[PDB]
Amino acid sequence: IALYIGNLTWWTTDEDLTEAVHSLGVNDILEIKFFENRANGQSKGFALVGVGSEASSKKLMDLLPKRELHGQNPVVTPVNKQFLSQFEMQSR
Amino acid sequence: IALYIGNLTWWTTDEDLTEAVHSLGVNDILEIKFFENRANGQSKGFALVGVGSEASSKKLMDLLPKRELHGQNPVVTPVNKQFLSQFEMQSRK
Amino acid sequence: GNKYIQQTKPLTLERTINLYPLTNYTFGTKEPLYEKDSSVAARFQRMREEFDKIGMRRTVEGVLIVHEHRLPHVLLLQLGTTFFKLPGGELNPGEDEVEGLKRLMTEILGRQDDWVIDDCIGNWWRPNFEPPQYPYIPAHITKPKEHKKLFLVQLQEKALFAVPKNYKLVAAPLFELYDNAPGYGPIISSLPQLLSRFNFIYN
Amino acid sequence: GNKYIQQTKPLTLERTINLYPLTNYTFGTKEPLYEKDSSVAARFQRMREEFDKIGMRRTVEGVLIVHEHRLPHVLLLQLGTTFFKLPGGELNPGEDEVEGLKRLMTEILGRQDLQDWVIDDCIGNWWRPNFEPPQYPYIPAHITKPKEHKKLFLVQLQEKALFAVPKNYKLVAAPLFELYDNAPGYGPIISSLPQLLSRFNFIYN
RNA sequence: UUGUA
RNA sequence: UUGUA
Repeated sequence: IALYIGNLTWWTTDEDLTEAVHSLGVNDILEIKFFENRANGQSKGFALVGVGSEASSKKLMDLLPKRELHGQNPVVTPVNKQFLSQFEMQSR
Repeated sequence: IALYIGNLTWWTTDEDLTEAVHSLGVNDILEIKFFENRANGQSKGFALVGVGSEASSKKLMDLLPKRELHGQNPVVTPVNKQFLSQFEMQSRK
Repeated sequence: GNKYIQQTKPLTLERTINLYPLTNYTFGTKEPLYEKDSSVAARFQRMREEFDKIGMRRTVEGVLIVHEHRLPHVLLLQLGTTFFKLPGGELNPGEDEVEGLKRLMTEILGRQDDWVIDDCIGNWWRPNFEPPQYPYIPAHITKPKEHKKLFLVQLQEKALFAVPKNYKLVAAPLFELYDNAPGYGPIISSLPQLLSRFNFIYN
Repeated sequence: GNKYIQQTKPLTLERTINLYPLTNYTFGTKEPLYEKDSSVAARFQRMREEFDKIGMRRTVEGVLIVHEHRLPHVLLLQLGTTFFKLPGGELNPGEDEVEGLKRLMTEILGRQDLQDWVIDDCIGNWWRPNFEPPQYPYIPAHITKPKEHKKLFLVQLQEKALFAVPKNYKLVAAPLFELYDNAPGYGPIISSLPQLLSRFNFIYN
């Protein structure tokens, strides 16, 4: 079970993100992996998240995007090669 | 009125190079412009060099080889884009 | 149980430096400063010339760092949207390096209304009257034209910076410079690595 | 008139360092030292595992400098034909950084017959944000738990000393212009050493 | 993407 | 070949 989170600052961190979901109250995070410029390791502004529950996935899908991380709305979509492209189009 | 000078080590300063020249009777040096990799700045083994006197040129040609700068015999040659093509091919060593 | 007291570490082994939020620092405009040299072939002409009577040109630059989002930022000077230089300049013959820098800095970033510098971070030498600069003197070169020397300028908790009209004072985050010589020159872009050794604090 | 003695400077402001000819140093062999991991994917796996029991990897490397023709050369270990590393390795948990490099250097170049290393300069820090090759001289904003941290220490040599080398490793003296803007050749770290050493004031004995 | 002995 | 408001 996995997702895509995006539209967050390049200083939005795995740690202080987990706090966000912990606020919705999930705690399911298995692992998170940010996408970033290899050139300088700078975050692109979106991460592939890993989760273990399905009901929470709903909550994330459902509710997260109506919250502010650093002034941003977590554009959460599921893992798909056609979503991804918009997330990097974002970079540009 | 210039020559090329090669078979030089990459550690042949401009100073020691000139040390040898005055030691041939030639006291009218010009430029002594070294060729060198632009990426790392390493000497390219050779250096353009001009001269006011134009017979001292012969001097170098004849006398500089059979002299040893850092245990290597120089190679005084006239200037030429074929020598260029020559030295350059050597740099890949 | 009882802990023993941590021994002191030589500054050469762990240099601890204090950083502050970029927002503690602000600029005001000032009388614009042009450059001793104007066109490109100028500086070199002057260089060649100067060297002949002055000898080698000694240059210094100061590396004022600020911090935001746990990321050291370097204060650079821009004009056209493509040129960024460190604060600093040429020394006057015989001038002390550090005092020297202080002078040029205040000269270029004043407080009509101070500078702390205890670290040398780099060195680059200009082997000929050409563009190329290298962080070392190649073996065939015995007398190099210019000698740049870079220092870490510690900053006060906060301050004001007068800024010649013609300059915008930007604050590059490290990753912006990293591997980015085509953007910021070989000196500037290697500031991240040059800075990595410092144990920074983000106040 | 009589010469005035330029006093020593604050070390932070000027570091003078002594370099001796490569000749001063003699190098014999020793039973080969195959690495702990093997394949590329092999060592990352090990990393993942370990990070979970111990945590972030702590690596230390020593930069031994000699010189030739008034030009500093860094001793680089070399496996095979195109891989170089700096003598160094993984610290054991809790280990004092320096003590650990000493243990490692000795492990990796020790003379059969109790030598001593001089390490009092950290010259760089590199971080691996995730579990792949990417390493940067700084910790990115988003990263809160780096996977591996590498600390670099200039290692001073004495006027002369003897070393031993694994029969598998070859030992080369890389001159700086050989490494500079040569990331493809030697990687980022090693290839930026010329920069990271430029700050030192070297003496060629 | 300095990585396979 | 970070350069010309």
